[PDB]
Amino acid sequence: ARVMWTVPMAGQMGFHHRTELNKRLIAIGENGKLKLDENTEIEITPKGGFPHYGIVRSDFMMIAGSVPGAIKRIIRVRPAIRPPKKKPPVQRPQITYVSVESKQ
Amino acid sequence: LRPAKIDRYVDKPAYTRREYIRGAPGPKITIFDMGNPAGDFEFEVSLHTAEPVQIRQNALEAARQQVNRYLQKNVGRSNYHFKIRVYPFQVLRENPMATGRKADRYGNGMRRPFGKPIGLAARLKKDQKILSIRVNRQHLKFAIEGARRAAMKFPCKCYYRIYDKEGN
RNA sequence: CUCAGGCGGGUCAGGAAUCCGCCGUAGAGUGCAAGGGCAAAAGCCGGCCUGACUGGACCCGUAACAGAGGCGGGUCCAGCCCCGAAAGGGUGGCCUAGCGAACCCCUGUGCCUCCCCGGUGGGGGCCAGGGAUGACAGAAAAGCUACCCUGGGGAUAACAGAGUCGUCUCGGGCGAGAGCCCAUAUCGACCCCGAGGCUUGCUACCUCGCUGUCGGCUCUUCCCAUCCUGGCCCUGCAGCAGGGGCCAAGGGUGGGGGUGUUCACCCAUUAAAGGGGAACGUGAGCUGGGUUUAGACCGUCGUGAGACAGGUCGGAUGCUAUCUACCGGGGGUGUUGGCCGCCUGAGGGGAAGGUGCCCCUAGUACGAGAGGAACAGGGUGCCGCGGCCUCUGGUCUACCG
RNA sequence: CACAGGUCCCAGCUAGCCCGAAAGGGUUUGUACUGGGGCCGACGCCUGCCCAGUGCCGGUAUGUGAAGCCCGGGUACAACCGGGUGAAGCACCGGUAAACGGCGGGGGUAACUAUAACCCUCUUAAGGUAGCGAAAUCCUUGUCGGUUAAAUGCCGACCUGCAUGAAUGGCGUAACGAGGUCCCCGCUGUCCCCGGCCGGGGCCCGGCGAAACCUCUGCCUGGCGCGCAUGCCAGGGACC
RNA sequence: CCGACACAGGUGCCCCUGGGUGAGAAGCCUAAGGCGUGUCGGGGGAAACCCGGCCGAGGGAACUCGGCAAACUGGCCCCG
RNA sequence: GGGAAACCGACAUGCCCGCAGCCGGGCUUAUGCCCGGUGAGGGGCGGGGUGCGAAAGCGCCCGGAGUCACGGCCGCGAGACCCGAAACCGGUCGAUCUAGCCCGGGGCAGGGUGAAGUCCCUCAACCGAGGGAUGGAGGCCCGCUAGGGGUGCUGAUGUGCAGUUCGCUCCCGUGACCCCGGGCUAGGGGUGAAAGGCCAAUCGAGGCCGGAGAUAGCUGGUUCCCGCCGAAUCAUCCCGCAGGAUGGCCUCCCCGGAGGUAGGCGGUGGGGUAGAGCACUGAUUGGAGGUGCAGGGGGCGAAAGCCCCCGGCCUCCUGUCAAACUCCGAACCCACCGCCGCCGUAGAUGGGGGGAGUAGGGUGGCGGUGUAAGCCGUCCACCGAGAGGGGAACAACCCAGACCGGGGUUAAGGCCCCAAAGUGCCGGCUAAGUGUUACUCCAAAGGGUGUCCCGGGCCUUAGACAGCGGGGAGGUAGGCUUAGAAGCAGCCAUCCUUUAAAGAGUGCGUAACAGCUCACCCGUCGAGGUCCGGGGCCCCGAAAAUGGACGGGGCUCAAGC
RNA sequence: AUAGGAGGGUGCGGCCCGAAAGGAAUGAGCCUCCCCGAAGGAAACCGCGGCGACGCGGGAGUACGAGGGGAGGGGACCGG
RNA sequence: GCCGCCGUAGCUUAGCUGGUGGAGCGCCGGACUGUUAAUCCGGCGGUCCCCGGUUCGAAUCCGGGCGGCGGCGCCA
Repeated sequence: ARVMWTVPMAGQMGFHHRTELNKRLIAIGENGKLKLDENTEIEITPKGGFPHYGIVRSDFMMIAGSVPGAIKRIIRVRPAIRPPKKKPPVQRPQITYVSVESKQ
Repeated sequence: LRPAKIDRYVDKPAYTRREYIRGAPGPKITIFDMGNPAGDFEFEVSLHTAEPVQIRQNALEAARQQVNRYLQKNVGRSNYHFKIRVYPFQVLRENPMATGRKADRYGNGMRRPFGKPIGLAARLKKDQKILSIRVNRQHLKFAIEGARRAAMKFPCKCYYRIYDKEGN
């Protein structure tokens, strides 16, 4: 003669804290838009910016796959506590080509 | 034959007197004495009942058989004399009921709950001789083993055990 | 006056009835159940006789004690007989079943009475006997109702629960016997003892001023006696594959075809496609097919109305949350005078992970061959789970054509 | 359900049937091609058999059968008692099932294993015929086949039908149906598996403003107890 | 008017030939004519949820008692 | 007064007890007491009246108290403490709803198909054949025309917009169609394409009014207080068991008046249940010895034969045990007496009168049935209708029977904390957190070289208790059975010789000579040893569903047993 | 605004008042001395037992004790 | 599990107060017939289902038992 807490109901979704493991660091550089060397990037930023973000000009990181949050939100990065071991990390992964088209 | 849950008690009364009542059941036991006459031995082992019970006609035949079978095979019927003294007399009663379900009862409370005869039973009190086997001292070890085997099929238990009479 | 039955002699094929003797405390008989009574009798035989008589009581039973009608009986005394020599007995059958009212009618005898009075007819009445109510302390008496209606009842069924546990499930002991020899690898009769509450039944405790039925759907928790998975033991364990047993609920345990179906039957997959409880979980959530309304048909039954857990089509699913429960969100207090920002981590939660396949091992160990593992190191797939929209899909009542 | 069609039945009109307390009345400004009552329910093919039982109808010597009257008896009269006479009615006879209804059982037997075309027997009037049938048949998911990968279905068939059958209509049927059930093609958010959108509510504000119902209340779990508890008892959680 | 209510109900006729449309007293739009009292407003781009309704890849009833709901076809002309 | 009636017609007292009181004696200080007369009232006889009756014997009555009045209790009839329903019936009022019937009117877009009927051409002597037109029928189709209906959504609503609605979808839509106005038929009647439908928010017989305050054994309710006593839920009868009446029982008033006998002892009686058993009635189990006999098998059968033989019928010492058996038979219940006790003259015991209440439950005992729980008897503390204290709580287990207030001490039960009171004492058990739960709370057969402790045997240098070194004979392969059975499928015999010792063999091993090995034995190490059998206690057996719990915590030389 | 439930009874704290109908200034709550005193009833300390827990005798039926009486001080509420 | 009713010659059926026992059918031996069928004489077996009991005797009347026939197995 009670209600359990495990039964589906409405309430908050999102605006929840999440730690997602093991995202590969594609790249580090600074700028963006032009770089004078042609390997390890040639430099980024789509023209027209991005939808819902200002100009990127300062130090940057490009990380693999999904990042938890909204556009314009502060994210913090945590080193991995342990990474895969059946899949080795290999330093400086080879970056064949980078997008230059807008998200729109 | 329903499990024995009424043959284990003596607080249930008497309804023995087969002549008196209309409807009486047959036996299952026919054989009660076996081997040589009991005058050719000296020593007497009994199994003694320590608990009051009613012992079913079915249990009597079963118990005797498993025992007598063992004695016969190993010793031969050229030696030992084995008797189970009791005859069951106590008539046993049943309320009619079986599966039939739904709108049907089966049943029924009264409307004659009074027995049709299931069987017969023998009333065993305290210090009775359920089994008496006669043997020599060569043939001791066989008679004790046989009695152990009896005791399980006894409705309650023994607590006076396998008893050396000695033969007085 | 003494018997059933048995013995010896007799007749007969035997045997009967019949015959003689001996034994013989009751087994005979006494109408008839049963029980009780009884042997110079109540039985047996014979004679006589008709008291199963009239009148009027006491007492008991009926109906203990303890009110109670009808009926029965014992027991007196009076009258009239009977028998017996007499004493003495006879109020029917040795006792205990064979029982019948008010009112009515008929019978029989003697007697009273019928409205001013007598007589006659025909009446009423007192008494007794006989004639029925066996549903038997006596109404004069057929069914249906799902078209129902009412007064009520959980004093009482259906449903669910409780109790119980024949049945049901499971488990234990003993071990007859089979398994190639070998009870116990495995299989296991007879019989015996327990546990559970999961089937059925019993119960009537709760409920009839309604705790809404099943099945399904959807959603969630729990139990292990565990189907897989993990870790193990035995083997009639060569391998691969089984059989049988232990630990173990963390997780998993599906999709379809028929049926209203819980169950069950089948198909193809799968590691495996385990079982049971929660108002036979789940209707102030849905669904409403089935059960058990009111329409109708067929079969059977019934004179008929009308019936059926027989078959069958159709047949409504109400409510705006006061309280509390939880999911989420505010406003403030208490933390000892207040406050802006950053942390700790008592505790609480969890499956964030589950599981399979493939390659290497290896065509190797083992095997006659067929066949065919493992440790270990990789790659992937699905199921569950959480984030994310760039890719690629969806949409996009911005917009444009 | 009506229904067109079919059939049975009744009545010579001063009728039959039916209404009415009565007078009187309906049908009927009607007259057998009428008009009254039932059954069945278009067409097509058909509609076996039974009058034992029930029912209806016609008739009835005989028995029987009331009141009345008659005679006998009784009574000074009367009640009363007895007999004849005794109509419909009953017993009795015949007809009559498109009236209500019924329409059975065992055994034995055929080149060979099967069955029994075959032959016995008896109730109670007759003994299920043309048909149709596992059905708008229990057992039962019969069996076989179609159909589905897979179908307790449907359909076709067999048919021994627990418990079919001919106007209490049988069978079959073109056309027709907001009828019951099954299959196929297209199609498709019913589903795998849900998303986004749109408009009205929801939600807030302003104005307006009820009801159902009301012992009380911050519990949860077990035990107990009318055996299905927030309140008893023991723990635990617990600021509004 | 009647339904207690100024009730989405439902009660007769006549205008049934307005224009466009198109078979049409049909729909939509629109004219004469009438109204904005089918009488409470405003806000949140409005989240969950509920009603009406729009669109869904691939697959094409696997759902469910059941293709229920919904979809599809679509007018007209010709062939057949 | 008796008797149905006819009709008849009685004690203002003959006899005896004795309550109260009076009278007398004795006695105590007194009240008071013990004993003798007298004794109204009262009690018991006799004789009487009458009825039945030959008679007798009863029935009823008999030696003067009632009537009227007032209050109240109680019964019955009435509405009958109050309320409460479905009816029934009588007289009335509706067809503005709705049904059908009739008169007289009206409504219905558009479209399709295409009959009969009629015509013509071409081709054929005719028979006909091919084509086209015209006409226009339908209980006809399509259709969201108006209008009528209402299938699905089991959708929307479901305290509505609405006491029967809405939208989509759907049926009909020239008709057996729809519609208006007038007019007809009325309640066991009408009307019904007939569903028990409809006849004005009311229909398996409308509404209104009256009968009517119907009546119900049935539900609900029934109101100030206090004091005293204080139940039965049983019996018989009953168209009766959900109710009545009448008893038991409860309670109230009155009367008479000396005993009454719940308890215990003895005496005198009653008795067949426990138990027990063969003694009957008499059921049944098993084998000897009689061979007393009725007969189903065999034999020398020369034939029911002379003679034995085998189911068996019944004696005997023996053999199982017997609701409805008994040679017997307790405890125990019960009748009467005496005694003691107790109780009474502040009146008991008994009698009369007024008032009720006729669902039970429940532990235990003894049962009967029933696997059981339950039912139904019986007695039973108790609950009902009785608190308080304790068992955790807990109708009925324990303690206890309760006027108020106070002081005190114990019962039941408990003394580790919660929570008053013991870290009590002696001894022993226990290693399971057994248990810490007489309760409503409490699981078994079987089983453990688990412990602790009682028994009487074997037996100890005539030292196997375990190890350890060596063992392990001959007939004989036992024979049969059978291929083989050679100790070792199985059956049966299971004997005899010789000695450390030797089983016609314990297990393995072959299916079966073999092989490994044992019981066994001298024996080294040089001891206190092996048995068997009772008991207490703890262990296994022992798996369950939202949270598990001895009340909880937690306890382990105890806070346990 | 950290804390438990038939909403209360019984008993006692805090806060609150109370002139009035009550007793009390001819002395309230309160303090102190003395005595009588129902039922009940110790200790210290002494001697002797009991394996111990603890018990007896004496102290001692004393101290104490419900309840009752007198006196005395302080100075305003006490019940409710 | 309930409540009725059977069994009778090898089969099927009459029958019974308790003193009995048949029919049709099959079968067997003769006989017509050429043989045979049909037909036609002659026959026989029955503890009248088992098993108790009462009686002087039970096929018959009661108890029980066994197999076979109908009717209820439900409103709940």
